[PDB]
Amino acid sequence: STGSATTTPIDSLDDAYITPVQIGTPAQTLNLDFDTGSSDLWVFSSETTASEVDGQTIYTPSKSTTAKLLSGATWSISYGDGSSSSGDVYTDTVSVGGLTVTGQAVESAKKVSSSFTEDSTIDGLLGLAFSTLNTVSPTQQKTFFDNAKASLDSPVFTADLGYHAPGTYNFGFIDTTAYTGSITYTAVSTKQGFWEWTSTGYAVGSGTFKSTSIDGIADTGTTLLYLPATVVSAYWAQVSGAKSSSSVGGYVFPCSATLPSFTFGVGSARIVIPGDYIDFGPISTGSSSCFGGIQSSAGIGINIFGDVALKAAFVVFNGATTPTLGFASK
Repeated sequence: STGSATTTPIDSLDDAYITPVQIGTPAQTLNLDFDTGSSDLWVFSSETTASEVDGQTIYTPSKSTTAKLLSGATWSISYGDGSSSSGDVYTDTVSVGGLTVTGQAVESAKKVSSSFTEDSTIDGLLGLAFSTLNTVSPTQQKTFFDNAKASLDSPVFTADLGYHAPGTYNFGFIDTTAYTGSITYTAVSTKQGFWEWTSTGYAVGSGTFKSTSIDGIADTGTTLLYLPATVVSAYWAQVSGAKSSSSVGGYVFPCSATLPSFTFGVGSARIVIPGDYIDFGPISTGSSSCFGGIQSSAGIGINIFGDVALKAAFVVFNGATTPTLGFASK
């Protein structure tokens, strides 16, 4: 089997991407944030505290003939941005882009933090990291990809995120029309539950490539590119007037600037992030100070190849017995 679904930016900045997902019988379609940095599929639901729902579409398990309470199971998750959610668990039929999993754990939110409430466009998350990170207790549950894997034509999914435009998540096949040149594959460590890999270096603009190992995670659920302070300083030093602002919470730059590209290495291959991808617009409405798309990972504890980086590439998440990651230009 295979699946193919379009993923759409939630706003004009590509803060996140939503992908329609069919849950239950008859189908209830919710727009979920596919997140390769976590491993829970959770939804706003009929059980979510009413004051914490503000415009989201909810899953109502009582209206699904295939929903079954997973008795005794609870979940609770905290994300890198400080947001969180928790609740109980049902199993139900879940389909993405024509690919159907029966008996998928669907984690029903009883509580969500303010960041989720305030984002009317995201109806929940669909985790695509390794199932070892799943938070269901006392019986850990598998991700949608893990459940689908044996039935897929090939044990892979691909992320093809757009810049200010829709893109695609495919399951079970590599669309050879979706990228240019060849795909370069690189080793993955699953030791922390992430799609963790090591970039071979970077360049700023038309500058020379610096060969240096940068361990980080491929994370579709993080907006920006978070890299070591040395790398980030070298980037922003090429933008007149850019500075790190503790009050704003990262590097800012004059909105009048033209940003340089940023290149990252994948083995001997190179992925180029155009300068425009690094512009996250005015810090506040009407400001002439703009927020940068490359930020320091210092104090996160991990480097994160978030959407800013991933949307510059066609990315293969290879879930073979020894997982790997592939990157192509597009």
